[PDB]
Amino acid sequence: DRSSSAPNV
Amino acid sequence: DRSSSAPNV
Amino acid sequence: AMGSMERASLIQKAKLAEQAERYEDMAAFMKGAVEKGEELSCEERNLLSVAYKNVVGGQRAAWRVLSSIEQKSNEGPEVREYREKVETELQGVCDTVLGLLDSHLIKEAGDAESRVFYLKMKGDYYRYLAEVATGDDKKRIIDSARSAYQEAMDISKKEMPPTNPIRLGLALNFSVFHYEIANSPEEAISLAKTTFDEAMADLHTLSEDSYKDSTLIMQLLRDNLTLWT
Amino acid sequence: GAMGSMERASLIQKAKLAEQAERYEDMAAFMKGAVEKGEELSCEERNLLSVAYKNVVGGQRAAWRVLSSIEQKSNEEGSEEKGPEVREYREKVETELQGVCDTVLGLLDSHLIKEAGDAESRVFYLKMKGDYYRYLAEVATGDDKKRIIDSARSAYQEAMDISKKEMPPTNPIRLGLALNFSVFHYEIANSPEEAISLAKTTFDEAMADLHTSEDSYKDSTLIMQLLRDNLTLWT
Ligand SMILES: *CC(=O)NCC1CCN(S(=O)(=O)c2ccc(I)cc2)CC1
Ligand SMILES: *CC(=O)NCC1CCN(S(=O)(=O)c2ccc(I)cc2)CC1
Ligand SMILES: [Cl-]
Ligand SMILES: [Cl-]
Ligand SMILES: [Mg+2]
Ligand SMILES: [Mg+2]
Ligand SMILES: [Mg+2]
Ligand SMILES: [Mg+2]
Ligand SMILES: [Mg+2]
Ligand SMILES: [Mg+2]
Ligand SMILES: [Mg+2]
Repeated sequence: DRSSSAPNV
Repeated sequence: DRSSSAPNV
Repeated sequence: AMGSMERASLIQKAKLAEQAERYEDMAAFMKGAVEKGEELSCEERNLLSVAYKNVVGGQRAAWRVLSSIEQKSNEGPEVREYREKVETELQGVCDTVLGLLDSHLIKEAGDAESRVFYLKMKGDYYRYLAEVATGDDKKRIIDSARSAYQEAMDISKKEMPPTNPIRLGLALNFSVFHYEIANSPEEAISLAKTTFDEAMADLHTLSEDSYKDSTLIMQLLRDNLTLWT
Repeated sequence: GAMGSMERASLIQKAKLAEQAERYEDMAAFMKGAVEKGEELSCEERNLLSVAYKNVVGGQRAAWRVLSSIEQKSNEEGSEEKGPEVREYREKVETELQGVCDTVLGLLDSHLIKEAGDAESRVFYLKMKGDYYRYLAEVATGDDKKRIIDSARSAYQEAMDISKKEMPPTNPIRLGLALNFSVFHYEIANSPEEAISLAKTTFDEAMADLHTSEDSYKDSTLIMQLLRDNLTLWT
């Protein structure tokens, strides 16, 4: 996996 | 519901 | 500069764009390939169809959202203006596809399968124009869709088995036209039921490479029939 | 088209319509026009600007990754005859991606960062500058890459410095910033030790103050979960 960044809220 | 047409194959 | 690329390179790039889910690019590549002036293979027809159906599919979904909001609002000018902008872009794409069908793809020669496929596609894209049309132009557009589908039907019935996937997809879409566009539920249901029954009666003759596709269309006929009755 | 003469309120309304229609390129253009009216953005409006451009660049990044993988697999196989088309198409997508990033960075520099009143919005825009330099860094090669990485780092560090002075550790903006800076460390700057320690400190300090608004709870706890997920992946 790639790292997770901040999503759309 | 809308009728279904031919999908992408 | 599509025209400066070799045909093989345009096809390769259409396949890459498909993998990347870049359907506008995929369609542009396939339009360039069509413009090279050779017939398309089955695989290549599928690339052309997938690309443009994805593009117009997005436009149609957006139009339906905006139209719904517009109608609820009516029950400022912004939603009308924006719905009109999306509508104009959708019409543009439909016109591009119809232009290519007329200028390059539809011909008196070639196998029945390809002739019916392209006539079906002409019917489809006139049907997409009809979804958004209001007025006198609407009647002309509907007549154009009907004419294309009917010619395709006539060829398919003479030249192709009842369980052929192109014949099936055409009949499914023409039944949708009857129901959703032409205010003809009786004809929609009758066509779908006749299509389903005649296809099932000859399914034992269908080649294995078409089985998955034909059975999917037959399921959609069944599901529409359930919805309509 | 010509958005300079359009009512700001109309541009925001159209951005919201475009969002409902999943027309993110249009949404982004509407929000660019709204920014260019020259007023500060509200919260809702920052969210619209963010959602729009993140969806556009998100699509481009995903496509770029597919193409880069195909390119590399092709080149590795090393057949005398394959590779030029996928390289050229990857370059086309890359150019489009860079163009969107440059647009966002231009708006931050010309209109948004200088003009922000409060610390919260300044941190949000500096974070965004870090993120779009980070997206440029994903596709950059050579010496340009080093400059781009430095620019991302500078923006993130400035944001971090303000956020630590001005905002509680559970603030969603502060949390989202720390999450993204940790991703920068791991994925871009090849600094896994820094990534892990920033993520662990961020998670722990947020947890310690978790008992203190329900209006931010869902957003903040979602970011904390992504910190946890990264930490599990990295260790
Ligand atoms: C051999 C061939 O001509 N190409 C594949 C075609 C593309 C799509 N059509 S269709 O639009 O008629 C259709 C049929 C069945 C299904 I499942 C989806 C689409 C078929 C031929
Ligand atoms: C009040 C406000 O300024 N606007 C909402 C913002 C948009 C998204 N950011 S963020 O990019 O920092 C982010 C944090 C948490 C989550 I869940 C998603 C995004 C926050 C402020
Ligand atoms: Cl508009
Ligand atoms: Cl290209
Ligand atoms: Mg040539
Ligand atoms: Mg109109
Ligand atoms: Mg004749
Ligand atoms: Mg005013
Ligand atoms: Mg080989
Ligand atoms: Mg480049
Ligand atoms: Mg404060």
